[PDB]
Amino acid sequence: WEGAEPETSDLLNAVLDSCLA
Amino acid sequence: NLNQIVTDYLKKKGFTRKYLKAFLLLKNWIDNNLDIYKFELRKLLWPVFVYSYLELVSQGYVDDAKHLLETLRSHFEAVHQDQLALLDENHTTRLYRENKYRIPLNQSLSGNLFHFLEREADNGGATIIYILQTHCSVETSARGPIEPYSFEAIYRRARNLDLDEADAHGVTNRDVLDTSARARDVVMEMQKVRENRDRFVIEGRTGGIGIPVSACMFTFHNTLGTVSCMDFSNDHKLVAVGTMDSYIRVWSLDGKPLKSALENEKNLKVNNRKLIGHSGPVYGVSFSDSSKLLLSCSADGQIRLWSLEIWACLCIYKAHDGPVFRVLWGPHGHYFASAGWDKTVRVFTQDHASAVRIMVGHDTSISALAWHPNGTYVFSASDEMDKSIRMWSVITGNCVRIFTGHTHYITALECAHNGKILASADTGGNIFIWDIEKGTLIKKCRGHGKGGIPSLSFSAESNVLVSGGLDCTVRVWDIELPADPNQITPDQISAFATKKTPVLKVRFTRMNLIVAGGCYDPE
Amino acid sequence: PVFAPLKRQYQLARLHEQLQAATNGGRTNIFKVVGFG
Amino acid sequence: GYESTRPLRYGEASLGPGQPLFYIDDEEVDFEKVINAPLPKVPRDMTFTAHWLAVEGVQPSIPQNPTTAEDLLPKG
Amino acid sequence: ASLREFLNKMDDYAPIIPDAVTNYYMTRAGLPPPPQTDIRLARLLALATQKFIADIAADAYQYSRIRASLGIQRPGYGGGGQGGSQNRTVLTMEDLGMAVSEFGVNVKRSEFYR
Amino acid sequence: TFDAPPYVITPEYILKKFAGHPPSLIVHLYQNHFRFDQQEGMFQYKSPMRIFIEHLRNRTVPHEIMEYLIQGGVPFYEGCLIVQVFDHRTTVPFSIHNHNPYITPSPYVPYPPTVYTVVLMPTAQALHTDLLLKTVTPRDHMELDPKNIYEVEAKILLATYPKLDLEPTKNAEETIAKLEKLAHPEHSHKPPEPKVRDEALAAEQERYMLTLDERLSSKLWEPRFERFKLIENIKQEHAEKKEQE
Amino acid sequence: DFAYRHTAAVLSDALHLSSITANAVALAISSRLGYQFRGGGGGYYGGGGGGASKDWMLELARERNK
Repeated sequence: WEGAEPETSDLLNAVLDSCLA
Repeated sequence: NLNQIVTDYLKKKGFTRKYLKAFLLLKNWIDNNLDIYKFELRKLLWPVFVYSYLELVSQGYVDDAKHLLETLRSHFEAVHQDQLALLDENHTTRLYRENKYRIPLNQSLSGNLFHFLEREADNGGATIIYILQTHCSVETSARGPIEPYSFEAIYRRARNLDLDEADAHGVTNRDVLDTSARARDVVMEMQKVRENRDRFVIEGRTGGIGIPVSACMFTFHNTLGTVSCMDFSNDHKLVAVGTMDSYIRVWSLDGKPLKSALENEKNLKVNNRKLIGHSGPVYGVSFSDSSKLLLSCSADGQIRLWSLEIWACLCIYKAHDGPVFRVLWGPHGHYFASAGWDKTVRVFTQDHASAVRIMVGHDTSISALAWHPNGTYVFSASDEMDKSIRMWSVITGNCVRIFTGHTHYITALECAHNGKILASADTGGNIFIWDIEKGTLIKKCRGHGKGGIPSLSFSAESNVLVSGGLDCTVRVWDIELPADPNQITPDQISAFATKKTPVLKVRFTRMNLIVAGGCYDPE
Repeated sequence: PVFAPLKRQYQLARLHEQLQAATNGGRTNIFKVVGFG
Repeated sequence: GYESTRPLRYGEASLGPGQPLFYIDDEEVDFEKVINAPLPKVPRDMTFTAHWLAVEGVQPSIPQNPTTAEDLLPKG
Repeated sequence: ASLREFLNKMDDYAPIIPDAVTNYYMTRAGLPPPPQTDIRLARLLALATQKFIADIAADAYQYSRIRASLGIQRPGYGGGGQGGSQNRTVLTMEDLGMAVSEFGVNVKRSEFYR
Repeated sequence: TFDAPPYVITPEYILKKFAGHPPSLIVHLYQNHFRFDQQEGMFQYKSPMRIFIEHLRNRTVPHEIMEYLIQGGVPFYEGCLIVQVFDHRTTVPFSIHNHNPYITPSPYVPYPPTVYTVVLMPTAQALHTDLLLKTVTPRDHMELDPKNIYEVEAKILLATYPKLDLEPTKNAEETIAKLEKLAHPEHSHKPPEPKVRDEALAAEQERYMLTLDERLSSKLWEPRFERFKLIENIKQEHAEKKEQE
Repeated sequence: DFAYRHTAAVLSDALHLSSITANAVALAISSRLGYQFRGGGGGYYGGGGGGASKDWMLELARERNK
């Protein structure tokens, strides 16, 4: 798998938060 | 076929194929024996206390050592004032550490003490065992017990004998046995005692009949059919009953006066009191884990917390929408649960005014409740179309088990002490026994009449069950029948009949004895 | 009758309408996956 | 008005053959009789007792237990 | 008027409702008896009850009197026997129902049960 | 018999166990809209489909589109969903003087992504929705008679939670320790927070200048191509009917 | 007496609504069901115990149990 969740969770959460606004 | 549906669903879901406690325990054990032994037994109190205090001081927990010193000072203030004042490093501590305490004792007393300590190894006896081994040495002797007027002391005083090595070494027997009036192998003795004790266990059951039990009955008169609930305290000292007139009444089961912490009520003479404040019929009551707190619920939709020290309310909980039918403390008394008309189960803690967990899933009103002995699960049952039992997790708030099979209104629920069995009764006279882990019915008991079985109770070892019904009977059942040596089910040990008194409560004491309660109606 | 908040009903109706528009009445499967990612 | 302690009695009217009608019996009374009437008897206060329902599985024959004259034993 | 003076004068305004009834219904409603609750408060509550009942009674009498002198009783107020004696005013179900209808109560019954 | 999930399900365990299998869903994120792999249209972040993004943020199975997911045959891995997320997110309009190779010049101007893998855990609402859908799905006739719902749910629960903690404690400290040990990440959040509540001349000039404009005045826009799809459907039906004749 | 009173109320409502048909009676009952009789022994998706929907209660439970 690429971009496994346990290590990149914070970045994905930040981008999702920016998207939701 | 349900199996096909479940298999299809699972496949479609990707399922692959410290020291103070020990001292108090020792003191409590000591005062329980005969007065003969106590004289020699009291000699162990001081060495244990001093060595525990010194160990706590050395380990760096000076706070704990100070707490121990202040807590127990009153006990020894009349004997060792100077030593206690010194304890408030000097050569005294060095001398104590270098020389191990010497305490004389008898062989039979030593055996009894070792057996008692082994029996409670994990409860706190290990600390005393270690202290005695390390900082103490016992010089066992074959003489009789030493007392101011026993055979040994009288003989020694009269015949003008001499002290022994044990008697040689601030209370000393020399002041008593003088005219002015061996060692030990602990550790080895412990394994040795364990080996001897392991030989006397019972590991079977064949033939015979059930256990005989006694029963005591409490009857209430002139009630006029206004009593709705009943409950005994955990130690069987108080009884509380709720009525349809919205009040509650507590009695002393022995007739002794009740006491109030209020100074204005100093030494008042009354053996029954009233708790007022509900505006509707009271349906449930529960004594807390002596009991100082009480819970109650009524048809007005409220839960009230009362104080048994000042006899007044403290807080009101307002989470329900409609009547509340049952309320129960947790197995240890900080959490409690409730359930009523609005088809929901709520779990509270006494520190918060709002329910911490809410449990959805039932389709009709709740009619029974029960806690798990470990305090992390709850049981509930519904009526009418949805006659099922559910097991909820307090950590997540989800359902983990469902039990189906009942065809009548469910009246009582009970969980065994071992934590692996569950019992339930309905208005058809049936009693079901469930396996919690497998969610499977084990067996059914029959013999009770129609009407309802308000209460159930399990023996201390979870091998006997007692029930009370509205048909004026108390019955005893055997969970597992004895192995054969080669309308009523054959596992009913006994059955008693009351004189026109429906039974509302049964309770198992520590012994093979129970206490029941009910209301007498001449008609 | 059964009672529930109006907001939930309106939101569900809007979502169902949007999904029906997107999937063209179920004739198109927009959730299909090709390959192994 | 349904919590009264008075007995409930029904009259019987006859509208015709096989068509009876029933009505509540109610007679006018004077205020003197109601106001001057004595009060019912006060029952005694609530209390509780104790006794032994069974000793070692056997029921003693004491006044507080039912008589042996008058379903408690399997016979299969 | 003041609450303090009224409560002090409560000695002279005791209602006709016996203290036993007051204690019983206070306990039912969730209030301890006069020994733990100032007797003046209980007397005040009983006086309010008496005033309410007297108002209803006056309304019922007014309804009864205007009727006294078509001429058929209204359906839903079944009750009575021969019809009383002499020209005495009789407290009947109809007047009580008419009076309490103004207070939000409904006392409709059936006349014949069949 | 089927292997049962652990007490706490984590992305590591699910991703390791089911490695080498196709992902359940692929989502592409843009500046202001998102879509799936085979989707030709798009979804706006302000549209009703914001629930999917919220679920992705919270790592929860979206029970609200369960029937749509079922229709598409989306795979489940022990009740969870593996989702791949592709991150594409990271002149003078309305003037008649602009130039364009397909237009005359005009005389008034001089002259002419990161990738992620995540796991979504199941909930009780998902099971409720599953049973409800099974209740009203024709196959007896129906796929699940309601009266058997309790037994079916009991068996599913038995399969899901095969082992429990049925060991009694002896005092309050033991219960406290057991409660502390069994804590669950999904049920250990915190209590929420209380709910809370020069250029003017240019704006007024624009508002005045847009007077009596039927459509643009109100605004001072989510196309769906419904008329086009209706036309396509009717044309297909007419052609198919003409095939017979 | 309760049956009598219920019948009278429903009859009056139906008479005010509209000789009266069965549709008028059904409409009167439906209108009356909006503010009372929210109980009974209803089971699966039956409006008993207040009449709340299971999905809303599940949402509230999810919010609390977090």
